Amino acid sequence: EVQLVESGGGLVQPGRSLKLSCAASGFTFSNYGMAWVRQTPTKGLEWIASISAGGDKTYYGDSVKGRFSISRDNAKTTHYLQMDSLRSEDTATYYCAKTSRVYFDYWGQGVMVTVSSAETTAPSVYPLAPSMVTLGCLVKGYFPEPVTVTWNSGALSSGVHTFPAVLQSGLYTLTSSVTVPSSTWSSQAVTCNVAHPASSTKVDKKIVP
Amino acid sequence: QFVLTQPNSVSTNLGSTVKLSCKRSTGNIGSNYVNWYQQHEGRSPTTMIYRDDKRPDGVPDRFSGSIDRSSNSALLTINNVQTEDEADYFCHSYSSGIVFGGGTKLTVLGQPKSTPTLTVFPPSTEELQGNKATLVCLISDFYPSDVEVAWKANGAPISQGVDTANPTKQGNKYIASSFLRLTAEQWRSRNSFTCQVTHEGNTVEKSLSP
Repeated sequence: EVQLVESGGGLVQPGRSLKLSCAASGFTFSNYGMAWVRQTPTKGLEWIASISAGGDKTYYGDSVKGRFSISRDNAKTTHYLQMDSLRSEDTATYYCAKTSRVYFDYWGQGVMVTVSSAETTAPSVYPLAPSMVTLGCLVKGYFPEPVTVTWNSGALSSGVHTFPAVLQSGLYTLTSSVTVPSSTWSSQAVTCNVAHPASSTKVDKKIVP
Repeated sequence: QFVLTQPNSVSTNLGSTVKLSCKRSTGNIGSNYVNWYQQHEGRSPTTMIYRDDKRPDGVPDRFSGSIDRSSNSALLTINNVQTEDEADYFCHSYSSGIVFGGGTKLTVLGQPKSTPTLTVFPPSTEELQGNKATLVCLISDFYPSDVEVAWKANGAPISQGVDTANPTKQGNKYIASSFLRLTAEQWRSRNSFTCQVTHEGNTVEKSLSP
């Protein structure tokens, strides 16, 4: 079935460039046009660029203003968005999309692009400890979004709440919690697994009472 | 090239019918196909309608598309509305460029009111080693979303150092969180700290003590 896998975003300084990639499978790639569409919580979906099936015609949205280039490599079943001259207003989630003549039949998972002068900051991770018991992990002072948090490498899946982050003084902070039976914590360790891709951070913390 | 105008939000009840509109400003709506996408919060869009009125395999027949010449608009009709239809719906067309509507956020009403649950956590010994202390308040299981969060220290209000997130949907209910940043000396020195949430005329609170 159809797969579209985005890569290549993350943090970039104003005036610098980034190249996004979409690796596709599950259909004859060279028979279809491809597109990029971005989203901001304020401005909704905004079309950025399209490319013809054969690769030799491109189209761009009004906000691109001659700064971006879309390309495709049919041999590698991938297409690309080269984004030059980036500005704060380009911070967004970027989706790749397959076309079927007149509509977008499948969308990728989206990758975040953050355009900022601030450097990457890795989080500090702190265990949170107090029938049922709720344990937590504080993921403090990171930049940019996102982070991901799992529990016992995914073995604890129900009872997990990961809370949207707060932003203060330029850094993000969030908490994740997991609710387990008392017997779980007394029978085995409970660990949170925090990842912050922008800083290549991966941290495991056991919850100590 | 033109704009597509959608109402920002619509509310409706379980099992009701809603008609979501998408008006083209300039040029005739019928001159280029209109498509519709559903997007759940935090997820990618999926296609509900393409080519004005066609459904992908898998989309319920509760969903149907039409074109209304007289109002220069496309319509997404949802019959027998379900809880899983709560989502943002985007219309899409084109002429010399690709145009999206602003999205309509559909809410399905009927869920009963639920008061918040609080969980509070003290600073970790590892954080206190660093001379910092973050008090954590987790607010969950509440509906509707409107809440006020406040902190107290030895019983009195403390506003400096507070960071609170706006509520966000998780499943059928909302969650939010709040943090009180203190000096490690400020934490060790107090007798207690409290997180208080006000929701629907009720307060819920929990306290932390060193």
